Amino acid sequence: RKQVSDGVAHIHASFNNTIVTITDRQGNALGWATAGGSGFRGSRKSTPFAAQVAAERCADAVKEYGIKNLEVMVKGPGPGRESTIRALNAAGFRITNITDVTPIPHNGCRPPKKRR
Amino acid sequence: PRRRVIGQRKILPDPKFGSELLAKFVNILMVDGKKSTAESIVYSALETLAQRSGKSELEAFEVALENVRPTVEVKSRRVGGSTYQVPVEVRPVRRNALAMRWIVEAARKRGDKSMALRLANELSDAAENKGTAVKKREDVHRMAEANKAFA
Amino acid sequence: IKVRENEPFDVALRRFKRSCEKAGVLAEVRRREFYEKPTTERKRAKASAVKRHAKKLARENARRT
Amino acid sequence: FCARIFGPVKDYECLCGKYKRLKHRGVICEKCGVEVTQTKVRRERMGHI
RNA sequence: GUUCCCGGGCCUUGUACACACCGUAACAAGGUAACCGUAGGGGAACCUGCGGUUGGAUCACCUCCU
RNA sequence: GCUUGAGUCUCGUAGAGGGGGGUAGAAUUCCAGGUGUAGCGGUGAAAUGCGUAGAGAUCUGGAGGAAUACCGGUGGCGAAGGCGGCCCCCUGGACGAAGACUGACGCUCAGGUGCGAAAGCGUGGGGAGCAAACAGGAUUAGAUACCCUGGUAGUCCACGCCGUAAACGAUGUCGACUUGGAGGUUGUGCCCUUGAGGCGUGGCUUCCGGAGCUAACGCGUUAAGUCGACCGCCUGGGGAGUACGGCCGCAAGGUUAAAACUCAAAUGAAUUGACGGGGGCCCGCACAAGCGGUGGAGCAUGUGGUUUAAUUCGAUGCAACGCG
Repeated sequence: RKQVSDGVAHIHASFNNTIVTITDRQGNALGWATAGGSGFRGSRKSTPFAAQVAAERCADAVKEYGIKNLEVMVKGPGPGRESTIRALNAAGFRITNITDVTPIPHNGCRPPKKRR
Repeated sequence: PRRRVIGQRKILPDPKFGSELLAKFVNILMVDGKKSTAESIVYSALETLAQRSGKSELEAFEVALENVRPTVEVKSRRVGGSTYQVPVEVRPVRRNALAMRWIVEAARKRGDKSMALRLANELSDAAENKGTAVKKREDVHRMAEANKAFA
Repeated sequence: IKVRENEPFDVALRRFKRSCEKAGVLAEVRRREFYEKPTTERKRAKASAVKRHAKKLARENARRT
Repeated sequence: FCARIFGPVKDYECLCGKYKRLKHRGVICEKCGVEVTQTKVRRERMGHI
């Protein structure tokens, strides 16, 4: 469907979760894959092996669409960012270009808080 | 033990063939220190295995040794903190210290007849790829390929 | 930011991304502000930054080992 | 091309650079014997094997 | 072979200890670093938010370029 | 009367210095629309909540709100506190080449006046994020405590009040004097700034050291070294930097600031041990690879317990149990 070749795989790795959301350049999403939606609940989601399983659940659900020269738009340098882009280049994809499109804030608003 | 980089020592060669592969197999097949009593048995065993195989008393032992000699022995040598086995290519001197150890463990199992005959069975089985001898060698090899990503 | 290279890769090549910041601004906009913190830890960091140069001055005059 | 086998790369100049003093004469680099003398004499440095 | 495990030694870091390791909030990084100032609150220690300082601890490993 | 003191002008630079207003862009909460899934979130773990009323995720348009990654430098400004986009106007303070002068016009303090982070509150507006009181699930014998999801006060703009601190390089202030190095930051004069510099002079700040001080660590031209001028504070700890009173405040309190009694020390620097679920190296069959055993079985021996007319006593983690 959609007659798309430019599968824009938005790989966002928060901290304990690798949620990849394949879409179109327009925004017409195709679906997703996650290190937590495949299992691995715990410090296991924190591992890129789960992110590897993630890039595979994302390697599928596109065999009805047909992405070939795909664009890897990464944001969220958490658990993924490594064995996820490499998993796509190992899943049979000719990535035209891996993009690190990070519209970083100047820390305008105030962010959450963690480990104390 | 923290310093040894020493190899192997000397053993008395076999009083028949110029093969010390056979000479090590006797010291391992013996028990309670009786090597004379044990050596004459290796002879009455090596004959009937070669007799049931198809060749001579020396190649029917080396060709029957390749079917029971691994290449890998996986050992516990970690780099991080997880528990995994590392495929370790072993030295050629220990490779025999793997083959002529299970063949002995074969001569002490399988209640057939005399020792020279039960052994004559298990290595003749190895000569045709079967039995418990060659069986454990298969199992170690399987321990290798399942852990070959950790390098 | 954007790596391409038409054909000689056989690899992802995200080395300029890490050579940009990567965790640089991750570690700065992910948790509570706490305005003063960096200042103090750059303190221990700076004194230990002069310490290796103090080790450079500690290797040039003697070391007759 | 060695200072320990022959001599100072430059006039009273050690191999490692432990002696960048054109006053230092005789004192060797304690790592490897570099007796500091004029590098020009290395047009007369005779060694052996 | 020293990376696993039991005991031992040397060097080193640290202590409001040297009588010598109802609830843990400080002393090892006490496994949540400390104290002052302010408002409020809870059986109570103290905690939460904001500002400052050093009367605080290791910068040792695991993957990549010369 | 004269000048090495204070001070100003001619000629210039830099800056999270302050003040009023306006504006650019990203992210976030949320709203509408197309696509689309059953998980998102979180922690050592679980869970509250949301979900076919379609969340999280993606692209476009957008209104409140607070704050400026990278430039960032034990760097800069200032009495101090404190303070990081840009522009317009206003403007204080610091410093320098070469001259012109009154001629010590200089320093500081009780009563007094002014600034005062953040917070409390009154008032005209506000609420994205975080989040006192509190609610749910857990760690737990217990939670009003580490954690997460919500949430009133506060946070912000403008005017004021109580007028407080580790308001601390803990180093009061004006000034003169006292071998150097690595520097950093901002100007200036001289020589060809041919050139990334050489020789001097001021402000602020960091490290190692001599003189000297010191309990010691160390400070060390920004001093804790040497003097003069001015003020505050201390007489062992606790009581207590607190009650009440003068003065002040709508509220929370603030400033000046004690006693009875008891104890016989309170405190600081600096070291060697004790311990460490802190780091490094090394030794022994500790372990890796194998051989034989106790425990299931038989004989001899021993201890506790039990019992008996009595079935000596001792040892009774490793180091007692074929030991006496």
